[PDB]
Amino acid sequence: TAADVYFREVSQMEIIFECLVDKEEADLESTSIDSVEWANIVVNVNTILKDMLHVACQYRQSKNSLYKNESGIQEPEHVPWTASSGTAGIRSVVTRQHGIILKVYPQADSGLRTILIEQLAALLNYLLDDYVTQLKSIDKLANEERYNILEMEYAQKRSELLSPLLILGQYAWASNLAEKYCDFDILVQICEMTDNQSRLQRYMTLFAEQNFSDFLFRWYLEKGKRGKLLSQPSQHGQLAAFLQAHSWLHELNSQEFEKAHRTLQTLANMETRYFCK
Amino acid sequence: SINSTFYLLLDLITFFDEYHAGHIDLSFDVIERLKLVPLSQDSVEERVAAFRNFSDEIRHNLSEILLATMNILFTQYKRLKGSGPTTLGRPQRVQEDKDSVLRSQARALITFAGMIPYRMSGDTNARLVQMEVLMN
Amino acid sequence: KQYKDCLRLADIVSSENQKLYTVFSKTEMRNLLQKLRESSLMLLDLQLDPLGYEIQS
Amino acid sequence: ESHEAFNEWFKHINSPPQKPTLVGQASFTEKVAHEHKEKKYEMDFGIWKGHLDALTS
Repeated sequence: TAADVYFREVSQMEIIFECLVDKEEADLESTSIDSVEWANIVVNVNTILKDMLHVACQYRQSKNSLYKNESGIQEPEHVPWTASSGTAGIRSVVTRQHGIILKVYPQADSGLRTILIEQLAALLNYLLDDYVTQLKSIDKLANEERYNILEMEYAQKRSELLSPLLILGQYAWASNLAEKYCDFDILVQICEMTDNQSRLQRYMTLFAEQNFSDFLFRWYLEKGKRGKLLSQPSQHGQLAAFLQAHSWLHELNSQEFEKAHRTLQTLANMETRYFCK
Repeated sequence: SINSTFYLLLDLITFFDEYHAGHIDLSFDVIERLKLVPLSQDSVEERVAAFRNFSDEIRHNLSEILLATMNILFTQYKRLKGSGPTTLGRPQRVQEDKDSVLRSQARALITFAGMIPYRMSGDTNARLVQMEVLMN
Repeated sequence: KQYKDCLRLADIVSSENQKLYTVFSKTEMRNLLQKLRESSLMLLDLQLDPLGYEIQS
Repeated sequence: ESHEAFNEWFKHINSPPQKPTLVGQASFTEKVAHEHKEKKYEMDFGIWKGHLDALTS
């Protein structure tokens, strides 16, 4: 119907081509496994809103500043800088993205390859949202920090809501999501713990500064949650969980007899309730 | 029947010769080949069923076979523990795996000795359990 | 699965009435402490303390 | 007496009742025979466990 004025305001044609995927969705008749063609039209919109966010990102790699993203300038463009669009996190543009994620309701009833392409797609979109929050947080100055630390909790409770959503999804994408908001450890670390891949939690601590002082303090906070012997299923691995804990019972188990003696005596001294004990 | 019993008694004489000579690894290879006793928990029921088909001449020797086999396992376990850490180069995981295997073999022999419909001497059962307690 | 009574063997072996600690070799005493540690780990798997008392929450 | 009691206990602990296994294409008569074998096993296991606890004491 026109476009020159809907380009200065194209942001509005994304919050409404979502409300027209939902009123198309009301007539999608996707009650269970019957509907197919109608779960293909919800994906065709997901692809276009996605590659539109891909285009805003690569046009922020084609910078002109010789300080802001030197790559793409007089310096090698073989390594792009942060794939963020440096978007400021719009409260209607972000809401339509957290709306179309919760159209993860289709992956409940859908053929196996289709549920992966929309999952790689919703991963591709969320890795632009977490990138624009990261770029905006980086720009904050030291004073007014109270507003900066409250915006951090807001992004951290959304990387934490993008994670339960991908706790049912494929964890082959968790390695990528964890690197995309390049920390977000509490997801990847619980993915490495639900599986049999402590080759992954070793690979996670291998490529991380002071992973040792973190993994022990992450074990102790996760007392009875992660690092158990008994949650994992045969040999050395079961023994390792006991070792991680930093009482006299796990001390006898770890072969720390001198330590067990000190705590056993300390308990004996505080004991007043029962003579036999 | 008679012929199988005869060659099995000859192979058992070779087992006890290697055992009494102190050739612990050769005596272990012989008893593993003879399949008279279970060397895994999963083989216990199969060997208890097979025991019913042995002749009385073999059944009478079973107490000594179990004691000799348990002494072999206990001595291999002592060799594994007495090999102090001074060989810089054997991976510590391979040692823990071998300890776990010898304890599993020792448990299979006791489970077997308890399931057989043959009254072993009380001293035999006490020595088998004592050797396992010294391996735990 | 009487793991609490396994740990009471330490009190019996250390008792001055029978002086049982004098008849154990250094190797047997180490093996006893290892076996007691194994029973103490099984108490922790039962959500009890290392001595078989209820963990006061 | 302690060694005899231990040997009786050690014989009994190593002879647990066998849990009935259902073969994957059992006839209607074989399923009813399995339920009768399973009820028999629970009874035989209860008796075996009661005897084990007495021998343990």
